[PDB]
Amino acid sequence: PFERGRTLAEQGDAARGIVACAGCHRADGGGDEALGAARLAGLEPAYLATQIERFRAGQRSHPVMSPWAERLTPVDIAAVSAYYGALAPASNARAPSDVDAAAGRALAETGDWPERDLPACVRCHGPGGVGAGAVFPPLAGQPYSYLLAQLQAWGTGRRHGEPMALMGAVAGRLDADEQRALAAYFATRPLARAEAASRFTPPSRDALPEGPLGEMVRLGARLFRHTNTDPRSAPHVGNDQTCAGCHLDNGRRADASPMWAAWVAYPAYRGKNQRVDTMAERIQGCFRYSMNAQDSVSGQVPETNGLVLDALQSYIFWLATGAPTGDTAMSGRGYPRLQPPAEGFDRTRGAALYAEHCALCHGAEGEGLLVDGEVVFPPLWGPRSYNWGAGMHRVDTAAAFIAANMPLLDTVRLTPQEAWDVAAYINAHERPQDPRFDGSVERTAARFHASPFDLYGEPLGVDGAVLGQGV
Amino acid sequence: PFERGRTLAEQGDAARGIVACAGCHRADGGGDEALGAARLAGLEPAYLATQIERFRAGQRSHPVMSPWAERLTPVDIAAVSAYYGALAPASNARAPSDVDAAAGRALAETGDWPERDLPACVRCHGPGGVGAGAVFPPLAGQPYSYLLAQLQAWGTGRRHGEPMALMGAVAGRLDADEQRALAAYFATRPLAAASRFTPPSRDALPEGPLGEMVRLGARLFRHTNTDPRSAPHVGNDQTCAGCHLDNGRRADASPMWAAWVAYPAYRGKNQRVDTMAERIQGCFRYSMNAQDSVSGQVPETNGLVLDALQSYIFWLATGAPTGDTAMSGRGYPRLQPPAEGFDRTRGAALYAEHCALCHGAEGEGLLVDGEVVFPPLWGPRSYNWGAGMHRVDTAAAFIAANMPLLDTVRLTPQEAWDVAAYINAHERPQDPRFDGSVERTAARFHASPFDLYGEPLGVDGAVLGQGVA
Ligand code: HEC
Ligand code: HEC
Ligand code: HEC
Ligand code: HEC
Ligand code: HEC
Ligand code: HEC
Ligand code: HEC
Ligand code: HEC
Ligand SMILES: [Cl-]
Ligand SMILES: [Cl-]
Ligand SMILES: [Cl-]
Ligand SMILES: [Cl-]
Ligand SMILES: [Cl-]
Ligand SMILES: [Cl-]
Ligand SMILES: [Cl-]
Ligand SMILES: [Cl-]
Ligand SMILES: [Cl-]
Ligand SMILES: [Cl-]
Ligand SMILES: [Cl-]
Repeated sequence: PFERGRTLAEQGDAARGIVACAGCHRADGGGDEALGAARLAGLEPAYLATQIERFRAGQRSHPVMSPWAERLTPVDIAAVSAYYGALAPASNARAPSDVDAAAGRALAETGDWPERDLPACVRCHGPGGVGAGAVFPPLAGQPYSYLLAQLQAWGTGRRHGEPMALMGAVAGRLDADEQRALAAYFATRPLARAEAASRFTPPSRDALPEGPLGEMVRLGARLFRHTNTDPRSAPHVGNDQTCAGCHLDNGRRADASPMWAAWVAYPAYRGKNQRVDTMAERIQGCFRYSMNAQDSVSGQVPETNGLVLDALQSYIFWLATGAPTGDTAMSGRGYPRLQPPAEGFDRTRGAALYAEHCALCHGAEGEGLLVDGEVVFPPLWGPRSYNWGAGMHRVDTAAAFIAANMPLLDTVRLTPQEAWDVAAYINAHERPQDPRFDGSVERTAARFHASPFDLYGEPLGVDGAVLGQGV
Repeated sequence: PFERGRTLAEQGDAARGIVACAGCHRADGGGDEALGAARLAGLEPAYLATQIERFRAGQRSHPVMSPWAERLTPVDIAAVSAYYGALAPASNARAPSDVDAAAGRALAETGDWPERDLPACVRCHGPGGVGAGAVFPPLAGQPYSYLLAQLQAWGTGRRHGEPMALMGAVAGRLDADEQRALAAYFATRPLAAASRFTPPSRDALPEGPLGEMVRLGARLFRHTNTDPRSAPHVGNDQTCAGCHLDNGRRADASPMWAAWVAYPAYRGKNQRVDTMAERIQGCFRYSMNAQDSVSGQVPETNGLVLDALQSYIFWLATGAPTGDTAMSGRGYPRLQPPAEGFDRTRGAALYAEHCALCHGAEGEGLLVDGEVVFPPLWGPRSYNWGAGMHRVDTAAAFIAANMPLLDTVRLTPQEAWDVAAYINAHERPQDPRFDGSVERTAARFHASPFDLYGEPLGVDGAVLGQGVA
């Protein structure tokens, strides 16, 4: 299959009237700026084949490429897909000198949640745009002309068919200048409104504090976003999660437990441990439960006067600039609470919904996706998810998160009841044991999980075994 | 001695024309409400004698008592003072039923700094008004009639002569209703503004368990050295409230509300970003000298003491905007450095004039039943050599704005510089950063023009920074 692919890429098949693919995509698979021919080298074979079939189906049209896509046989398609997927990545990109690639960095890496509900390109396209599996292709090293053409296509409807209409929604929220900057930005990578709602605005990401405090704010922002991979916090993280995955826009997003609403609210009484909690104590709670620190290398939450807690507290403090001390009800805090359903919650409808609207990113078995060790799509159950003591294991809490925040891009927004059903499906799977586990599921259940929205201990596992055994 | 005093108290002296003192002050020395006769039992003999001489001088006048004071000889005065000071405390006080003693609790125990720059009565008269040495007499158990007459006398000029005219300034700031309430309050105790942030009133505590923590932090702040929870981490005779006046509420006396919103922060003193908890542990390390405490350690950072103090500081800061590092009132007002330097000899004069009355001739301060009334300013029970207050600029900024306690006197900046240099040119507990050499420790941690550690400005010009061993 690599042999048919090679001969089609390098020489074509004169008999069948098929030109060499390298005539336009070049010998290294690196693309061509002048023709707007894509990079093919190293792309996921399933993606290449899907794109050839998109051309054939009319979801994509290009006067140059569509005819070569129609002349392929199915066996030819699979061969060239495997050939280009086996190549070493390569790029023959060259961005224009008249376009400021730095102007795209903001959207590429942090998006625009506040004005456009728009995630960063890298939130789906992987770190630095190297791709995130077969669904989500790389942008890094694709020629400028090719990237800009696709964005122009989706923004006008001359390209469609992708899952959940995701790129139509993205392209629809960009202006022409941003399209050029984003294309130049990703073409030059290496291959390896609150006022009108009366809501708080955190400081711009350019406005860091001066001097050493600013360096710590930056570190706290990176520990928040890369909790599981940074050498300082990783030894205290026992799963494949980051703070940013449940606190969207790196802690800035109203209705996704923004950190600015939390800073001014602690110290506070918390019924979960029957105790008043500082911000540090709270952050250590998150390491204990959402980051599963017991299964970390260190086995422990981070030291309370160490650099990790100091940076995280500095970052959170900074996001809260201007907010009124002691306001425990800032608009945007936490997740919007839902009315509990009169008629319960149905994990079977939930599994249908999850397959429809979530599995694309989070996986058919909740396994999530990691790229070069970074969390792209968090695992939602199993041994690399949050553990049974984490707040997100509750049905009401996760339902409120989901209804307001998932799917990531708001082409779809679930009803409360749909959110309740999907939340009950997700949180009825095993995940790491409660750190408060006593040895007995019933006992641990009666002391720490005695709520109608907590399925720990209920007989909903495999062949009706009780939930709450771990992995 | 005590024997002449007794027979003067119990029988008088027929010959010299002296009636028995117990006829009005009673046998137990507890006073008498009907006569307005004072409690004498347990008062400091120096105070009793000073008062008798006040009558003789005309600084005090009362037609009932003045004649018995003029009939005493110097030997007699010393004798009766000795007898009444050796007696067990006692009181025959009985306050009116038509006067609400709780209306005095506020002024008695927390003052009115914000509107009248007026300290609590116990700030000078000791815990629960039981007295603070010879200068400061007890109010507890004094008859209502007696206390109110004295407060009325000072308010009209029928009593004077007390040091720095302190009680004339105090009584001048009370209305008649408050005078009755305070007298009722102390007779019934046992014998053992605009453009600036406003913290919450002391009645407006939070609901539930946070409120109990805020309460606790307020008392650790006020009683740091005696409370069982914080005392094991305090190695000197200090409290937070002593340098952070009005228990952390007073603008220009490093209020806590301006600090809550300023941390985390880079601090040049340790080259690092410090949380509020880390900042507070530093205060234990230096201002409270935790090294010479029982535990030898500062309080644990997620322990009860730190949690309570941070809850209290948080509460005081209600409403303040996060991240405002320049709230008006923060810290102490910075002084322009003197082109004339600072003169410890000038300073020692001023200290004897305006400070020793309370802080002691030798800076020793005063304690009553373990509570800090007047902090030691040097010696083994003061802040140590790493504490901010040991710096001349910092202490001068505190003094110029806040001492003497009551604003009948306010030093000029140059005076504040001079007194600060005198105070901070005395020995005190060693820097916790001491590395074995005074010269090295001075070069690494005290190389500033406003720091005298290491310089030869001590007793007979000895190098400062040797500690108290
Ligand atoms: C942030 C503004 C961006 C930019 C500049 C791009 N994307 Fe996406 N993208 C997504 C999916 C599912 C696809 C595959 C579509 C299909 O199957 O046909 C894409 C593809 C692209 C391309 C085309 C790449 C190619 O090889 O042709 C380009 C140029 C592109 N994207 C730019 C999904 C998402 C998201 C999921 C919610 C988010 C966010 C983005 N993309 C963000 C961006
Ligand atoms: C020039 C005449 C070309 C020849 C010969 C081939 N391709 Fe091509 N291809 C070309 C252009 C100009 C483009 C961009 C089209 C657009 O919509 O802008 C393409 C695109 C592809 C893609 C999609 C890439 C992606 O990132 O999604 C694939 C998978 C692709 N081409 C495969 C391909 C194969 C297998 C060829 C030989 C059979 C081939 N192309 C020839 C221009 C030209
Ligand atoms: C999902 C698995 C999460 C991950 C990973 C992290 N957090 Fe979290 N956090 C989460 C929820 C569902 C809630 C609210 C409900 C509850 O009772 O737990 C929180 C709350 C916080 C807070 C307090 C917010 C407030 O009171 O307004 C803080 C300060 C917080 N979380 C910090 C935090 C950090 C620093 C994380 C990475 C170490 C982190 N969280 C991960 C869900 C999840
Ligand atoms: C890709 C386009 C996604 C789809 C479709 C859905 N989710 Fe998602 N989710 C996605 C990302 C990138 C993240 C992390 C956010 C970040 O900034 O890094 C998430 C996060 C969650 C979480 C938080 C739990 C955790 O352990 O991190 C939950 C509970 C979650 N998502 C649920 C969820 C459901 C139920 C969906 C279908 C309705 C769904 N997601 C769609 C990316 C995508
Ligand atoms: C009734 C005729 C009395 C006799 C006999 C003595 N004292 Fe007296 N004393 C009396 C009154 C009504 C007052 C209050 C005067 C005022 O200005 O309000 C006093 C006051 C004193 C004081 C001052 C106490 C203080 O707390 O400052 C002292 C020290 C005192 N009296 C001592 C004293 C002695 C030693 C006596 C025997 C020689 C004596 N008093 C007799 C009423 C009467
Ligand atoms: C320090 C600035 C003081 C504050 C604050 C208060 N008082 Fe005071 N008081 C002070 C001194 C130095 C003296 C001694 C007077 C003397 O002649 O030496 C006093 C005395 C009193 C007395 C007289 C007691 C007696 O036995 O005669 C009373 C009744 C008194 N003080 C009341 C009082 C009240 C109610 C205060 C709070 C409002 C208060 N004092 C504060 C110094 C200081
Ligand atoms: C004098 C001997 C002090 C004692 C006892 C305590 N503190 Fe202190 N503190 C003191 C000084 C001179 C300063 C610096 C002020 C300046 O203008 O330079 C401080 C500072 C603090 C701060 C930071 C305030 C801010 O940044 O605005 C806090 C939070 C603080 N101090 C708390 C504190 C506590 C809780 C104490 C009892 C445990 C305490 N201090 C004692 C002087 C003295
Ligand atoms: C009694 C009337 C006082 C006079 C006169 C002076 N001071 Fe004072 N001082 C007094 C009290 C009760 C306190 C503690 C306040 C509290 O609310 O508990 C203080 C505090 C100081 C401090 C803080 C230092 C510390 O180690 O705690 C300093 C540096 C200080 N005072 C200096 C000072 C000087 C220089 C004075 C003469 C100008 C002076 N004080 C007069 C009570 C009294
Ligand atoms: Cl994002
Ligand atoms: Cl990939
Ligand atoms: Cl058009
Ligand atoms: Cl569109
Ligand atoms: Cl940043
Ligand atoms: Cl695991
Ligand atoms: Cl485990
Ligand atoms: Cl009288
Ligand atoms: Cl006071
Ligand atoms: Cl209080
Ligand atoms: Cl108080």
